[PDB]
Amino acid sequence: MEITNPILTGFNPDPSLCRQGEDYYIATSTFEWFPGVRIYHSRDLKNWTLVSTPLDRVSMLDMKGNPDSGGIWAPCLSYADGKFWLLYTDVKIVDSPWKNGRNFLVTAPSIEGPWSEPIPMGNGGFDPSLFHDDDGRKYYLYRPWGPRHHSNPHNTIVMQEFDPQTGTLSPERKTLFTGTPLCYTEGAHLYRHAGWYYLMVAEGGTSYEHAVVVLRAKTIDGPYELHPDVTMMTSWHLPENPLQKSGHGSLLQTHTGEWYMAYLTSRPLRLPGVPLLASGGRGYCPLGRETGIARIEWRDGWPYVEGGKHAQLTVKGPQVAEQPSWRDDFDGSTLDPELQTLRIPFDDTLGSLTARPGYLRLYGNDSLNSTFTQSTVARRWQHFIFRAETRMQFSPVHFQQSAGLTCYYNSKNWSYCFVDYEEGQGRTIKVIQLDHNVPSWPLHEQPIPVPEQAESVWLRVDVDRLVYRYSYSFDGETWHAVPVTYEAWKLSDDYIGGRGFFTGAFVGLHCEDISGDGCHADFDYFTYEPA
Amino acid sequence: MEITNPILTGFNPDPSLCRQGEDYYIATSTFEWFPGVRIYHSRDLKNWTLVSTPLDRVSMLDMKGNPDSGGIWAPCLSYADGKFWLLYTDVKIVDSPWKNGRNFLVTAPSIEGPWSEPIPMGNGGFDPSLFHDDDGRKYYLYRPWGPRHHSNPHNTIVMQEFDPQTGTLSPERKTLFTGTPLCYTEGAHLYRHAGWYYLMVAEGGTSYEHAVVVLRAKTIDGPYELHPDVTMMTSWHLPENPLQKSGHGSLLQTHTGEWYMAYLTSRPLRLPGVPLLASGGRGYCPLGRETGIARIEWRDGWPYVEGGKHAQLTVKGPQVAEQPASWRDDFDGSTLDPELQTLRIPFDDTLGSLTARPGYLRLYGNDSLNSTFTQSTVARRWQHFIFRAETRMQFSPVHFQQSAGLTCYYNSKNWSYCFVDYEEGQGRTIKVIQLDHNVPSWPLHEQPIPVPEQAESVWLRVDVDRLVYRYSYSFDGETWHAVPVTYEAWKLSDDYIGGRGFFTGAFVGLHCEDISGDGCHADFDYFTYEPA
Amino acid sequence: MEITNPILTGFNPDPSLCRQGEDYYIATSTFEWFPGVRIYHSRDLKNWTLVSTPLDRVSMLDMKGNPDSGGIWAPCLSYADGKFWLLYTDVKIVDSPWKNGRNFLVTAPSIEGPWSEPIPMGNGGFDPSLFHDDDGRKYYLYRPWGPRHHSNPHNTIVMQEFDPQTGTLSPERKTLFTGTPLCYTEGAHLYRHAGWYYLMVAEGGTSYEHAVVVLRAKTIDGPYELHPDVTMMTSWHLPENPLQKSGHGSLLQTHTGEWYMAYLTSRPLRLPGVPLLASGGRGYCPLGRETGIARIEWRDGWPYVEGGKHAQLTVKGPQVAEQPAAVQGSWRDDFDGSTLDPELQTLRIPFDDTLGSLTARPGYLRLYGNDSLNSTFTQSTVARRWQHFIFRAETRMQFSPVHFQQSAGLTCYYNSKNWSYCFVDYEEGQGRTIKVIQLDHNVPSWPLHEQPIPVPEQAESVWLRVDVDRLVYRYSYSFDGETWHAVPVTYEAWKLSDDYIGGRGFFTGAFVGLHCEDISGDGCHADFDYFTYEPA
Ligand SMILES: [Ca+2]
Ligand SMILES: [Ca+2]
Ligand SMILES: [Ca+2]
Repeated sequence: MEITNPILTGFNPDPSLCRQGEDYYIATSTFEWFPGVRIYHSRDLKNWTLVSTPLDRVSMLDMKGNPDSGGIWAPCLSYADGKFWLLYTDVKIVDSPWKNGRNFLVTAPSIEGPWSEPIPMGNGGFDPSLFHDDDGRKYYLYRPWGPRHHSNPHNTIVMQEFDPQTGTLSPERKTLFTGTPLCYTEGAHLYRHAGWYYLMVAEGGTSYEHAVVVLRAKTIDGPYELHPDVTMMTSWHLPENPLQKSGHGSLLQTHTGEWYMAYLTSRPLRLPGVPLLASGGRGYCPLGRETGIARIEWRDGWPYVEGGKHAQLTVKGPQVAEQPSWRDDFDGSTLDPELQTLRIPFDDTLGSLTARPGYLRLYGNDSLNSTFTQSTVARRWQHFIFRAETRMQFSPVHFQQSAGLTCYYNSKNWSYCFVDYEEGQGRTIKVIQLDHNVPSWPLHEQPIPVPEQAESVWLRVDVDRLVYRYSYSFDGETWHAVPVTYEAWKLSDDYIGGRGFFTGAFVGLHCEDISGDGCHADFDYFTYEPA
Repeated sequence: MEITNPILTGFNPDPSLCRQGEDYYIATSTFEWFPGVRIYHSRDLKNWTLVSTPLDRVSMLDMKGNPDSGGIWAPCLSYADGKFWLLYTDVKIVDSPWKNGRNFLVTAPSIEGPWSEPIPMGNGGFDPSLFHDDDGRKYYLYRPWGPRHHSNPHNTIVMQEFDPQTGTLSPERKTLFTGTPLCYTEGAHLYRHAGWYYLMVAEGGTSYEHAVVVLRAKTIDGPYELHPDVTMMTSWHLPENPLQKSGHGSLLQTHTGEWYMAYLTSRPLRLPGVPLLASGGRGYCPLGRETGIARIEWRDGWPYVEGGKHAQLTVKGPQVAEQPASWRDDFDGSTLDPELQTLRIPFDDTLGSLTARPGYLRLYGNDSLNSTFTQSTVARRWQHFIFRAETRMQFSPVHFQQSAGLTCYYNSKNWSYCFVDYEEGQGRTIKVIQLDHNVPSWPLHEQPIPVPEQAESVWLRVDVDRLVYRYSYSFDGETWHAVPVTYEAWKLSDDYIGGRGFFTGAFVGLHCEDISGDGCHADFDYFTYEPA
Repeated sequence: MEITNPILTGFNPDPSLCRQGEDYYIATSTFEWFPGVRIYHSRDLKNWTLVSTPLDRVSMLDMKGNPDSGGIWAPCLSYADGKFWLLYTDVKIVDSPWKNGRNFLVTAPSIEGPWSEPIPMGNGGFDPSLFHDDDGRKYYLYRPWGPRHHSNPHNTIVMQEFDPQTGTLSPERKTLFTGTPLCYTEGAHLYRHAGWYYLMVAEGGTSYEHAVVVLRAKTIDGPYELHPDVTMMTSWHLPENPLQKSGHGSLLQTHTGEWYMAYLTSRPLRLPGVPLLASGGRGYCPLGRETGIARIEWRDGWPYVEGGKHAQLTVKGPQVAEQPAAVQGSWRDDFDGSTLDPELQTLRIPFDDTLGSLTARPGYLRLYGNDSLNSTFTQSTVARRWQHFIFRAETRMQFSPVHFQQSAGLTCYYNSKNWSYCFVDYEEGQGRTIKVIQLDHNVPSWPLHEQPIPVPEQAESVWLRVDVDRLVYRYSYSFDGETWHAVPVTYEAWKLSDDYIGGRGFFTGAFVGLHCEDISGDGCHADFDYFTYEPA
C-alpha cells in the first residue's frame, strides 16, 4: 500500500483523527463558512469521503458578523464511552493584540447524528482537547489567550478536570508546558503509550516555521521532558521540499498495531526570479492548508517519523485491504455537500431550490465585502489547473443589481465577474477585484454589451497555476475572453498576511442587490472540471 | 437674547432640527452606542434637555457585531400629519472601498413614544431624508453608495416618491444633483420657501474642509442652480477660528417668523510647536463633533448666515422669553441614568443588574474592550477639556483573566483602561493597558501596584487636563496615590486615528471583563463627573 | 502695458529682483544643475531674456556628490557702490532632520563681467541677504538652521554687520523675528521706504500654504510689528486659482516711481475624479516653480498687492515702452558652434572633455560614456527645462554599442529616483534594440527588456522623439526620418512633479535632455546631430 499526500486537497486544515473500530474519521476546521466542521471517512487511510457536517444549525453555531479568519478554529473529535465528542472554538476577534472566543462541546451516538445541543466549556483559550484516561477520568487541555499571552512573551498549556455526569469543569488549572524557543505553542494533545504520558504540541506558527514538538512524563501533571531532537516533524530546513508548512499533528493508533498521525501541509507556487529564501520567495499557496498523513515508529520510548522529519509525498499504508469531475445540476431538494455559504445557513433568505425546479435561485443581498448576509454559494479550489462554468439567467433593472462568478479568499481579497445593467446601454459585463482592499474596475468605463435576445449568459473561469482568466458566451458554442489577466497567487495566505491568514481560495456563485428592492438570478448548473 | 454655540457638547453630530407648535427638537446620531438616537428639547433654542431615546429595543435596532464607526448614522426627524417621523441608517460596512447598510422608518404620536415597528425603506444609500410637500405627496431623498459611488468619481443625490397609506416607494429614481469640485456630497434636505425649492447639501467631508452648499429650483425634479457664493457656511479658510468643521446643516423656521439652521462643529486642541497648516497642525478634537446653531437671513431669494460664512461662538436668539436655565449616578433606581450608554447591545441581565444588590451597579464578566459582540461597559461622553471622574469599586478576582475598572474609550483599537486584577504570587493588583492604533502598551504588568488584602473598597479616578490625563487610586477615600503613567488625550481624537471610521469621540465609563468565562461580578457604588 | 504671468516659464524659483539705471535683472536658483544661477534682463518688466550664468567654474562652485534638491538655493543679487553682489548657498544635506551648507559672496562690475573669487560668509543658515543702508553700513540677514531650528519649534531671522573693506562679519547676532503660527519662516529681506524699515518674510513652506508676511519698525534691530492683515500675498484660500504656491517675494522700486514685487508660483494640473481638497487634489505641477510679477500700492504705511492677495494672470506694467519681443518656442540647437546653447545644462559638473566634446566631430555633440542617471557624481547628461504642457522634443543619434552596459538616448528627468529613459543598446542575441526604463519613487519599471524593438543593421541613424500632452507623454522612434513608430508604453507626466514625489527635496521640476551611459567603463560615445523643442 502507498498513500499519496495530501490525502485531503484544498482548504482543509487542523486534522483531528479518531477511530471507531475499523472506521477512521478526520475532522477539519471550516472557519467562517457554513456548515462548520467537515468529517471524512476511510477504511484504508488512503481514500477519504465526506460523511458529516455536524454544525448545521444556528442554535449550535452562529457566525453573523464574525471577522475574517474567525469562526470555527481547530476542532477536536474523539470517541469514548459509546459516543462521539466534538469540541470547537468560535473566535470573535482576530485583528487585535489578543483574541476572544467561546468553546463548546457536542456529542452524538453516531457520526451521522443526531448531535446534542452545545454545552459551554469556558472561553479561556483555543485549541481545546479532551483526554479520556483509562481510569474513567477526563481532562480538558487548552492554550490560554489574552493580554501578554500571545507569545509576548507567554505561551502556556493548561489542564482542567472534566466531569461527564454533570457537565462542569473544575476551577483548578495546572500548567503542563511553558514553551520552546520557537514559540507559538498550540495544538495540545495527550496520549498514553507504554507507561508514559505523551504531550504533542505545535510550534513556530502555521507558516513555513511550523513544527511538531513531543514531550513525555510519568504523571499527568508533569514535569515534562522534551524530545531529544526537540522537533519531531518540520519542513522549515528544506525550502525546496514539495510539501511545506508541515505541522499540527494528530496522532492515532490503528487496530493493526501501527501508528499514524495526520498533519497540515501546503504545496507552494514559486514566482520566477525571486530568490528562494527572500521575502515571499518560498512560494505562494492558493489552495490553502491541506491535510496529509505520516507513519510513526517507536525507538527507546520516543516517536519518530519514518524517512526523516520532512513531509513526504508517499507513505506506507496500513496492513488492511484496499478499498475501491464535479458538477451540480440543482435537480434535488438539498444543496451538494461540497457547496458552502458564508456565516449563515442556506434558507429562503438567500435562495431556494423549489421556486423554479431545476435551477438555483439566488436572491439579492449584500456585496462580497460584507460580513453579515451575502448570497454566495462557493466551493474549494482543489487543483492548480481547473475550469469552472455556470449558466445564468438574470434581468437587472438598475446599477445596484449584479450576479455572476467569483474567486474568493476573504472580504478584502476577491475577484468578481458579473452581469449588470447600465442606464442607456442595457445588460453589460464587468469585473471587480479587491487586492488588499484596493479596488480595480477596468471595464466599468466601457463594458461588454449583452444582446437583448440572449436568454442565457454563460460564465467561466480558467486557472492555470499563477494566472486565471474569465470568459463569457451567449450561445454556449462560441466563447469570448474578458481582456483582464489576474494573478492567482494573490489569493494566497503568504501574500495577504496579517493576523488572519488561515483560509484558502474558493470558487462559487454570487448575486447581490445593494438597493434592497428585490432581484433573483437563476443558475442552471455548476461544473468544476480539472485538467 | 444670546446663544453660546456649542449648544450640545460632546459626541453629538448630525443635528436634525424639527418643531411642533412651540417646541423644538434635535436628533443626533449615536453610531455604535445603545440606545440609538438622542432627542433634545427646547423652547428658546438656548437651553437643551434630553427627552427621548426611541431606538431602545433589539427588534428596532440590532448592532451585535457591527463595525466601528458604524451603526446609526445621520438621522432625520420630521413632524407632519399629526405624528413624528424618524429615518435612520444601520451601516454594516465601514472599512472598505464601498459601504453597505439598511434604512428604516419609525413613527410615534408623541416624542416619548410609543414608537411603531420599523418599515424597510431600501438599502441604496445613507443620509436619508423625507420631504413633506404642501400638496400631500412625500418624497424620499438619499445619496447612493456602492462601487464607484464614493466620490470615485460619482456622488449623486436621488429622489423617490413615497406612499404613506401603503408604505411603499416608487421604483423610479430621479437625480437632482451631481456634485461640485468639493465632492463628498451628502446630507440632502429639501425646503419650500416663497415659490422655490431649496436643496441643502454638505460637501467636502466631515473634516476641516466641511461646507454647506445651497441650490434652488422652480420644480422638484430640477434643474437646480448653485448659490452665488457656492458655499453658505464654511470654516476651512479660517484655520484659527475657535469652531471648525462647520457643516451638515439642518434648516428650520420658527413660529416667530425667523429662520435658524443647526450644524455640526468641533473645538480643536493644538499641540505646541506644530505648524498651523502642517499635517495635524489644525488641531485635535477629543470631544468629537458637537452641534451648534446659526441665524439665517434672506437676501434676493437666497439664504445667508448672519455675521459671515464661519461659525461663531455667540449668535442672536429668537424673540421668545428665556426659560429658566455636577453629574453623578448613585445607582439607586430601577434604570440607569439616561446619560449612560452601552455598546451595541441593550442593558439586560447578561450585562448587569441594578436589583441583585440594591444601591450598587453589578457588572458581570464578558469580553474585553477590543470586542464587537458583548462587553459589560457603561460609559458616558466627555463634555469638557478639564474634568474628573470617580467611582467606588468592590471586586474579588480569582485568576488573571478577571478584571474590572475605569476606562477612556474612543473605538475598539484606541482606548485606555485602569483596572484591578489578580496575580498568582501577589494577590489583588492594579494595572493599566493602553491601545494606540492597535499597538498595546502595558507598563505596569512586570511590577504591579499591590492592594491590601483587607481593603473592602478600591477607589478609582481619572483626571483630564486638556492634552493629558492621569489615573489615581485609593483604599480609604481620603489619601490618593497616582499611577506613574501619563497619557495623551489628543490620541482619543478623530484627527489622529483616521481611516474610514473617524466619526465618534471619547467616552469615560466603567468596565468589567472575564475572558475565562467562569463568571465574576464587580459592584460599583456610584459614578461622578465633576467639571473644573 | 499688460504683463502675463508667469514671466519666466519652467523651473525658475526664488526670484531676486534688482536694477541698475533703467535695466532690471532677476536671479533664479538652479539647485543641482550647472552652471548655477540664471540672470534674466528686461527693460519693461514684461519680456525677459537670459544675460548671464555667473557660477560657471569649479573654483566657485563644486557640487560633486551633492544630494538631490541640494546645491544652489535661493540667491541674493544686489547692486550698490558701482558693482553687483551675489550671495549663494551650497546646501550639502537635504534628507536629514537638519541641514548643512555654505554661503559665499561674489562681485562683478558688469552682469556679464568677471566675477571675483568667493568670500566665505558663514555656514550658519540659508537664505542669505545683504542690506545696503543709506549711511554706508551693510547688514547680513539669514535664517539659522540646525537641531531644533527647522520649525521644531524655532524659526528665527538673525542679522550680522558686514564690513565690505575687509570682508569680515561681526560675531554678534541680533534676532529680528521669531515666527507666526504658519511657520517655516524664511526669505528675509530688508527695505527702507519713508521712515520705516520693512522686513519681508516667506511663511508656510513652498507648497500651497505659501504666503508673504511684511513687518515694519523704526530702528533696524527692532522691535517689528506685523501687517494689519498678516499676509500681503497668498493663494492658499483660493484652491481654484490658476496660479498657486504664491510666495517668496522680492520687492523693487522702478525709476518711474512705481513698486513691483517678484514671486514664485506654479500652474497645477488636476487629475479627473479626485476631490479638490483631498490628498493631492489641488493639482500636480510638472513644470516646477515659476516666477511671476505683481504690483504694489501704498496705503497708510503698509504695502498691498493690487487686485487682492492672490496671484493674478494679468498685471499692469510700468510706464515704459515695450521694447519689441520675438517669436518664442521653436528652440533648437544644431551643435555647430563651440559652446552649448545657454538653455542646456549639465548635472553637478562643468561641461568639459570628460563628458563630451563639440570639436571631435564638427556639427555633432559627442557624449562620452559615464555613470547612469541614478548617479550623483558624473553623468553625461545635457538637458533643458520643460516650459509647456504640450510640446515635442526630437533628436537624431548615431550609436554602435557592443555590450549591454552601453546605452544612449532621450530622457525626462526630475531627480535621481524619478526619471524616464528611452535608449538604444545592444543585446547579445539580436543586436541593436530600443528599450525604456522608468524610475518612480525608486522602483524600476522595464517593460520592453524581455521583447525589445529590433533596429536594422543598415540603419545609419536612429531618430527619437518624446510627445508630452498634459497628463501623459509617450516615446517614438524612426529609422528614415519620415515614417514614425510609437513605443507601446504610456507614461504619466504628473509623476515628475513635486507634489507627487514629496520629501524634504521637492524643490525643482522636470527636464528633457540627452543622456549617454557606459557602466562598463570600456569607453563609448554617442553622436547627436540636433535637439529640437517645438511647442504646440
Ligand atoms: Ca439543472
Ligand atoms: Ca449607590
Ligand atoms: Ca549639426
